[PDB]
Amino acid sequence: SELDQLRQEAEQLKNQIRDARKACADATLSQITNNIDPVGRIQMRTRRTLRGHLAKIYAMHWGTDSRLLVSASQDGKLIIWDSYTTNKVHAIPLRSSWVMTCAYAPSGNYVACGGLDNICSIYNLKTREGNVRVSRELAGHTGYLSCCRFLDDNQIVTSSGDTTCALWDIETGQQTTTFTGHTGDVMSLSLAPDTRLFVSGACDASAKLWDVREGMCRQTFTGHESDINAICFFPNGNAFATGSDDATCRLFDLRADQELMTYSHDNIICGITSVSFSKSGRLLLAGYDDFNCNVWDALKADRAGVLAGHDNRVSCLGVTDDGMAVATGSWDSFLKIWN
Amino acid sequence: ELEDIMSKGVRLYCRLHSLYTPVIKDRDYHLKTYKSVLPGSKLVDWLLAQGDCQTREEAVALGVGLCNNGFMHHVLEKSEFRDESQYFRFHADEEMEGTQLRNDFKLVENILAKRLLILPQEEDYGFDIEEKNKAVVVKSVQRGSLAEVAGLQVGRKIYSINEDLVFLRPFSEVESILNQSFCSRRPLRLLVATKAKEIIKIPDQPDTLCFQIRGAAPPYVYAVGRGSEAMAAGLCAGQCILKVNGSNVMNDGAPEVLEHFQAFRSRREEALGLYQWIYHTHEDAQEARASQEDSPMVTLTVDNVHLEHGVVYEYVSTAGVRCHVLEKIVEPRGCFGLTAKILEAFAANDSGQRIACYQEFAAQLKSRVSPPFKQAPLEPHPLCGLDFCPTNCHINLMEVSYPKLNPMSYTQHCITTMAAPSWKCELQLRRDAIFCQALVAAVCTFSEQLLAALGYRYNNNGEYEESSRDASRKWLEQVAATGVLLHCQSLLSPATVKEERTMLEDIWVTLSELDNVTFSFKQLDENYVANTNVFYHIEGSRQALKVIFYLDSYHFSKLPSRLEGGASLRLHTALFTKVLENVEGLPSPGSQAAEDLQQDINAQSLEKVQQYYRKLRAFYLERSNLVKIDQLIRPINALDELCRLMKSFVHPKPGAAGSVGAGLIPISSELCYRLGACQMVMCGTGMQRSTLSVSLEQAAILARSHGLLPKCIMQATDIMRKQGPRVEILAKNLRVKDQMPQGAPRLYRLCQPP
Amino acid sequence: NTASIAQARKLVEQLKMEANIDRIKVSKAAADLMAYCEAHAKEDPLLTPVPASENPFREKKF
Repeated sequence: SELDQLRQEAEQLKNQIRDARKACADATLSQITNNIDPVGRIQMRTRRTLRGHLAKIYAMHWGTDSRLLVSASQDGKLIIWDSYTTNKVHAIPLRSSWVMTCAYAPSGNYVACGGLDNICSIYNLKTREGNVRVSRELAGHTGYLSCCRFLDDNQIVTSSGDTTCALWDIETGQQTTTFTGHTGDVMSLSLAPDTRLFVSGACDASAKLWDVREGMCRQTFTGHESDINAICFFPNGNAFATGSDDATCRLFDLRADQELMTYSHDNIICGITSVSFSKSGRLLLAGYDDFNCNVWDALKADRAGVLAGHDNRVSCLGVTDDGMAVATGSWDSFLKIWN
Repeated sequence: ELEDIMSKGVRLYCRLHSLYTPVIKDRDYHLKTYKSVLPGSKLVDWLLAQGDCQTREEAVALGVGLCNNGFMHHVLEKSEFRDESQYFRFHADEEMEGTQLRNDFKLVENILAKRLLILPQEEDYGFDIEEKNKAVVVKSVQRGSLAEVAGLQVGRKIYSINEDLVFLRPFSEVESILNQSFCSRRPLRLLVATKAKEIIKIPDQPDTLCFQIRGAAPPYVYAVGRGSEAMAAGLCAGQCILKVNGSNVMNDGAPEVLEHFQAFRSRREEALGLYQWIYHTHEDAQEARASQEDSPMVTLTVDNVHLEHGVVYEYVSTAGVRCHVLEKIVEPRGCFGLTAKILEAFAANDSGQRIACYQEFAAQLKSRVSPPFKQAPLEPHPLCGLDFCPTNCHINLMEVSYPKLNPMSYTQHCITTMAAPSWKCELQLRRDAIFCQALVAAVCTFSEQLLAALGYRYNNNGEYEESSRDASRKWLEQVAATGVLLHCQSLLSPATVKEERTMLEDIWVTLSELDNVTFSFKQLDENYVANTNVFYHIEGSRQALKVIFYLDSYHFSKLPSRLEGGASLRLHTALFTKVLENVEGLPSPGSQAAEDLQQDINAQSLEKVQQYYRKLRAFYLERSNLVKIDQLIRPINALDELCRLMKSFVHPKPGAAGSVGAGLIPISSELCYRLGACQMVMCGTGMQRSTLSVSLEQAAILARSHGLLPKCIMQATDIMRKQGPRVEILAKNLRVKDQMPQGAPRLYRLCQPP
Repeated sequence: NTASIAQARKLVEQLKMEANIDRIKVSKAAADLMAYCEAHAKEDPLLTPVPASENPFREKKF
């Protein structure tokens, strides 16, 4: 049968990819970085507590100026905070509730909300009237829109719940490219510092490194047993870490094409709802479901510290582009700015 | 008095914070502003104006009892309560605004689960557990057992067994709870960690298909054979199929899903395989019975229908003991089958211009259970079978467990949320539509409360160190002799919204016609239905109507002796309506008529409830006639105090009108919770106003009966409304124009963080 | 069935591209990541205790 013989050559391709990765497995990251000096204790304390949401916070995103941060409440308000003066710089009511993602453009001019209404709405900020208006309601997804990011003020990559992630252009309000390589509901994405490649992850434990210009999936990473909930790049763009519901963070490479290090403690059984890296990348910050945020040594896989400051689970975590502080927005309507 | 002061303190907090122009407004003392404070003179004057205490020494005695019982405190805390113009701040507002602080009412987990009612087999229940990764998962389930008939898969993290939260318990103690539950032979209700979308890799046997797949868009599992490899893989009945084998089939029919299997394309009409077919609903089971009277794997992802969204909180109680709460929102499993039975019963009564129409609607309701709840119809669609179901019907349960062989005191309180019964599209069809839309929610709330009672969980009187067993038993004989009372508080605004005004007129005539239905129980146990315990059967006419509840052997042996002989059981109704907002810009007579209609049906609900209270007094009088009176004097003065407050709310004397604000909504719920009543909460949409009333009534029941510390009553009623359940109802609806009521009182408003 | 044919064929070409790409060894990858952390170790105020007047969240006037 032709279908079964192409499936058999597909498993031939899978097995040759697997033994290629095992041939590339010359050592492990623990063996390479065993002799480095340990981090020890990361005693960051809550410096500010942004408290203005009436529901669960579901996403946050800093700005590239490392001062403003946008936050998406479950009830349907994007509050754009100053992390310095603890002041709501903007407050945006949304047309529908249950937004799971918000994105801050690197220029600072745009924010983007997305939820289970299958529409990524782009709100302009620096208008002449001063009011925040919805610029474009990017619609065309059928599933829930799960993680949106800005490449620049016209290109926005939106994961969705119909196993796709689409790159949209805003001025025409369309999909320039669609990325359909997943079988599960795509739960996260994270752009690289190169802003030309990004990893999206779904419920099928597959993290695809795509490529935004050519439009096809460059490579595919497995290793989890549950839904991958959050992905974040390393600060150089050469590696990325995923946090899934299997209580494991996994740092994969992009040039070694396989998993470099796992992060799990036996005390931790809770799923990871957010991950990000420090500015040096030495500290992998992971917001779990045990109401905490563990900061792991990303080269020795030791739990360097714990951040226990929330009454509900930590939906969104994020480090500034200057690496100064980490906003751990949680479901208890708090945004604690640890530093 | 001094022992009733906790009930009166929760009641006066609920009456002070639920009025429009607040008496607890922030006041400045010594050029230092104090937030959410109440002067003693204005509190005592408000008490004597309301009618709580008749004299000022009675009012200051109430106040000093409150300050010793922890409800309020002086803002400098150098003084006891006296009739002075000094400021006394409530502890709940002090903890919410954050003015040594320890948080008592916290949240311990958020869960998504599925209830699995398992009858006990001979050697054990049909499964055994283990501790894997510091939790409690199923070690194994025996094949063909009633556990896998219910749908227990290996490896699922189990949350509760018989409304006892085990995931915070040690493994030896949960194993002891299982074996004592088996040796006492309790039908095991349990909640396991079930995700929404399930990737089942079913085996494709080359001869016959061990499953039935019916439906149009999406298709669902119509049946699954007992002990099959389908049941071993995890395909339980009722699961709607979204994708098969990679191919998206949520828009595809049933042959487009069966054709992916190897045995169906070998033999099409005859590939069932002679199995013990369990089904999804009892109507599907009886229709199927009346009709019949290496390894190629198929990996398909299905949607787990009838899931239960819960949040477990915990708190230190009043008397020191740590206590746990599980709040679940549950779509009623017998919703569509119930309205289908009502529509075919109305067709049988009519049998002609609508009989074929009604049976076609019943066929449309048995055809699919996709959503599985009727969302608010966006389009003015033509007359379907769907718009006879209760729109956005949900059941909010708290199962609360606190320690006192392992002594625990479980309880289970049901509060039914629903959008008001609408007909957005002759008038007899309209009245039958709203009648069915109300009666389905009535039968579902009474079913949840009845199985909670027969499982020995219900306790309307938990104030009095009364265990749930005897409290549920006295509720059973109480509801048997007196009848069942449906308290359904409407939160809609007839003065503001035209469609809500006609909704309230329609539900008023619907309850004036629905109070002659009777719930006559019966025993008929059928094992090849997946999880349901009660099976309904609606017989009768439009005017008089009987609903027959078929129960299991345990839940019929625990039933009171009067209704076991097929005796009738009338349902009386009560419609306490109150607008959650005030009225700014006082309106025309065209809205004063709506306000007078709201007051009229609130008065009729008050007279029906005091009729039921007089009958309840007569029943307790005859029970005491044939220790008991000295134990029953304590609930009866509290409940007629609540009746006096209800009469003050409904019919105030001329001179002080409107000064109570919107305090009917907590106090009517307290009164019909002290009284044995099925408590539905309805509004126009189902999400925001209804979860405000649900959060307040639930925190009031925990602070009243189960001894939640009054420092945490506002903390509980806002944690449950922001970061608890009943946000998934907004998730699943998401296409309505509902917003939170802005001009709502401080109790029925979300507290901004300090 | 033709949709299954097209899905299976696009999976075939996708995995042959993912097999045709090249990959560096994990020792060189770990050396690159350790070199990046060792190069940016002083420029990270979450790892390194930055002074209170220097970080904008303790004592800086901004």
